[PDB]
Amino acid sequence: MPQLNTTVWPTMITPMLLTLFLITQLKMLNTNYHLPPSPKPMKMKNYNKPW
Amino acid sequence: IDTEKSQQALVQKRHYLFDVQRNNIAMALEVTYRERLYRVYKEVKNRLDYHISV
Repeated sequence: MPQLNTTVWPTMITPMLLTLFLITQLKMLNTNYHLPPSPKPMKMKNYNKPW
Repeated sequence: IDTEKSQQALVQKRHYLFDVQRNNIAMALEVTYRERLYRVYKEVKNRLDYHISV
């Protein structure tokens, strides 16, 4: 198995650490789902007059 | 906006309550005055025609 040549492990670990904990997460953090527009046509409490 | 405008129209028409108070007071006192007129008129004619009848 080449998976066990434990002199090439750092060069496989560290760029994964980057691309999984930094770059992909930044790529997500720029993906935002705005809440749907809820145009409530009913927002009117002014009052009656003093009478 | 249209609700505000309708409220404005109502509060424009507001003054009828007060002028109705006015009308009722005026009519009441006029009625009382003419009732006094007829009271005294009727009763003095009643005395007069009592004398006539007897």
